Amino acid sequence: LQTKQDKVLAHFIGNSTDYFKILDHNDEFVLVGAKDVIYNVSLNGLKEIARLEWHSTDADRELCALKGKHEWDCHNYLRVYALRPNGEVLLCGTNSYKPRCRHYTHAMRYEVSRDVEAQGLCPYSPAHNSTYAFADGHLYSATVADFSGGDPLIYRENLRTEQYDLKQLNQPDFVGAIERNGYVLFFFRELSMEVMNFGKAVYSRVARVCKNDRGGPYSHGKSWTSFLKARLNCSVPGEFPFYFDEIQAISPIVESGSKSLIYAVFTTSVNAIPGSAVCAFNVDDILAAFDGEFKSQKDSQSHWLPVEREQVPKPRPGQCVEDSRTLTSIAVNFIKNHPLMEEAVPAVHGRPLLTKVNLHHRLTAIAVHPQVKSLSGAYYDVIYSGTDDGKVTKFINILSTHPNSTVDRLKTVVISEMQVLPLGTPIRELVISTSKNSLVVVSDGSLVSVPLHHCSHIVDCLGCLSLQDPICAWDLQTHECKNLATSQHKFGTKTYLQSLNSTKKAAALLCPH
Ligand SMILES: *[C@@H]1O[C@H](CO)[C@@H](O[C@@H]2O[C@H](CO)[C@@H](O[C@@H]3O[C@H](CO[C@H]4O[C@H](CO[C@H]5O[C@H](CO)[C@@H](O)[C@H](O)[C@@H]5O)[C@@H](O)[C@H](O[C@H]5O[C@H](CO)[C@@H](O)[C@H](O)[C@@H]5O)[C@@H]4O)[C@@H](O)[C@H](O[C@H]4O[C@H](CO)[C@@H](O)[C@H](O)[C@@H]4O[C@H]4O[C@H](CO)[C@@H](O)[C@H](O)[C@@H]4O[C@H]4O[C@H](CO)[C@@H](O)[C@H](O)[C@@H]4O)[C@@H]3O)[C@H](O)[C@H]2NC(C)=O)[C@H](O)[C@H]1NC(C)=O
Ligand SMILES: *[C@@H]1O[C@H](CO)[C@@H](O[C@@H]2O[C@H](CO)[C@@H](O[C@@H]3O[C@H](CO)[C@@H](O)[C@H](O[C@H]4O[C@H](CO)[C@@H](O)[C@H](O)[C@@H]4O)[C@@H]3O)[C@H](O)[C@H]2NC(C)=O)[C@H](O)[C@H]1NC(C)=O
Ligand SMILES: *[C@@H]1O[C@H](CO)[C@@H](O)[C@H](O)[C@H]1NC(C)=O
Ligand SMILES: *[C@@H]1O[C@H](CO)[C@@H](O)[C@H](O)[C@H]1NC(C)=O
Repeated sequence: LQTKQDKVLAHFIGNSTDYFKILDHNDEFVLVGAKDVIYNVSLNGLKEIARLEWHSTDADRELCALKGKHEWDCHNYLRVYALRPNGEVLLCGTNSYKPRCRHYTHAMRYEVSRDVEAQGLCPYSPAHNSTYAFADGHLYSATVADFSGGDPLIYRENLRTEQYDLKQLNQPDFVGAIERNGYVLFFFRELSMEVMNFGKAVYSRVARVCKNDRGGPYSHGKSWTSFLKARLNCSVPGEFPFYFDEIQAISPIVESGSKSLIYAVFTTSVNAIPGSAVCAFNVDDILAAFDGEFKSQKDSQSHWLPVEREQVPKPRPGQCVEDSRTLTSIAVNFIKNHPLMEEAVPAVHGRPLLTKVNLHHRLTAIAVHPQVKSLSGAYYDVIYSGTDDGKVTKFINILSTHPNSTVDRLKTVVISEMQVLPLGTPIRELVISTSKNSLVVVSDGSLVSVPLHHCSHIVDCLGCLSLQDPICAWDLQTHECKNLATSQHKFGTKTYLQSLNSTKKAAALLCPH
């Protein structure tokens, strides 16, 4: 008991073989894609509401086992859900390495409207290496097209990345896909070509495609004409920067004031000492990287600089043209030859928001409660991160202006680090329901509900101030640590105490004797 165990509110337990995956969630209900089943689960008590079962035919499982896969692989793990603009429901599952998609239509309705192949639209294995995004009525999938797992692609409406071309994709493991401003952004880690000796170094990338892409002319009609990617830069600055090059998870786009943010979790490679980090990226900075120079093709010398400014095609590559079929073969071949941008995307504040180095666990999940108003009146993003150990870490960031020198100092206020899952089980995903004050930890075979904020669970004044949660404040009128977002303060907060910009011992000093 070196770390305290968190107060588990509710639990939804399945077998370890289930390999749960969250498909859709809001503040009240969440969908869980599992082995042969997808679950509609209410968030107040983690109680099941609606169940849809879908099993592989014995013909499908037999051929799957004949294909050389084990029993746990020869099932139907549901991995793709989308609410179509017709009110229909789209469901796709692995189906024992024979992926298929279906359309569906108090009261539970389960009528199979359609059933068709899902090659390139759905993964073959429950492995969490692939992602998707349903944007403007189409499915933008990033997965493998083959049974062996050696043909990665990004696909949508018969438009795919170049097959067996390592310049666009080099053994990628996808971690997420976000729609934004007429683009679809993909986040993944892959092998690096830009290194001089082509060494097996993993780099983290953000890639984008135009949604209005209609392909190129002639043989380019089945390939993207707007595929670009840039490296993500999550590193500790210095004379010798310390990089976290393997992205592991991302959060949805967070709205923090006038800025749109994406929080991501990075780990170090196997050689550098084991390390984890949380970096945030500005969406305006991500989109700006695709306005820069193009990294030239890895020529034999490999010391080549970015492409000459006069060598880029007449319209800029990656710019969403109305009809991309009118583009020339020279312009389409160019963006196929130079899909990698020269400059990398810088992280917000130019450094990780949290680092974890030389520890017996790595960060795995991420979730954000944005713009929590502190007692003082400032707004902070409360960031949640999970580990392969089963722990959850709350923290906020405070940036100091001229505290000692003109250089700004960014500090990390760790709110709590508690054990949530059994000490062995890793944390796959994190879902936040602010209205129910619930953080839902997701493992392979369980959902666990723990309080999003422990204001109502602490009774001591010293603990209410030492917690340094921007949402918990201590009322002196009534000895009760109150939640500023949920609890009602009709008599005002003038008698409240909170200290976020101090030491955890300096905060408890403000608390009365
Ligand atoms: C992801 O994001 C991260 C975070 O943002 C990025 O991280 C960056 O990483 C790069 C490298 O990848 C770093 O570049 C190095 O920067 C430092 C510092 O440069 C600044 O400061 C210089 C002056 O500092 C010195 O002088 C002042 C007084 O003048 C003194 O007070 C101070 O104490 C200090 O002593 C400036 O000169 C420099 O400005 C220059 O560059 C500007 C930008 O181009 C330009 O605007 C200026 O006009 C000017 O041209 C800047 O302000 C540098 O130390 C370092 O320089 C080394 O590397 C280059 C590479 O070609 C080389 O040409 C240099 O000669 C130098 O190489 C020596 O140092 C190496 C470092 O140890 C050493 O390994 C070498 O062997 C070599 O050493 C030889 O000479 C030295 C004596 O000089 C001797 O000790 C050796 O034994 C040997 O004889 C780099 O420029 C960035 O700092 C870093 N950024 C941050 C914010 O941390 C990362 O790039 C991003 N990744 C991606 C993919 O995007
Ligand atoms: C998982 O479980 C929850 C719990 O039931 C479930 O949430 C429910 O969603 C349905 C919609 O699918 C909600 O029912 C709607 O209520 C609105 C009232 O505003 C009605 O207008 C809706 O009618 C629709 O269809 C009509 C024609 O058929 C149209 O005229 C109309 O415009 C609507 O389009 C519909 O009755 C229901 O309120 C919630 N339940 C709760 C408690 O909120 C969820 O759908 C389940 N499945 C998932 C998430 O896939
Ligand atoms: C979970 O595994 C057990 C094996 O001990 C099995 O009996 C049970 O049926 C499984 N769960 C479901 C929902 O089938
Ligand atoms: C995930 O997809 C990549 C894409 O190339 C593939 O190489 C890999 O085998 C798949 N599975 C895992 C576990 O990475």
